[PDB]
Amino acid sequence: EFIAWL
Amino acid sequence: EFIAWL
Repeated sequence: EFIAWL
Repeated sequence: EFIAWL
């Protein structure tokens, strides 16, 4: 599982 | 920035 937030 | 890898 990958999560990115900017 | 936030990143998660599980």
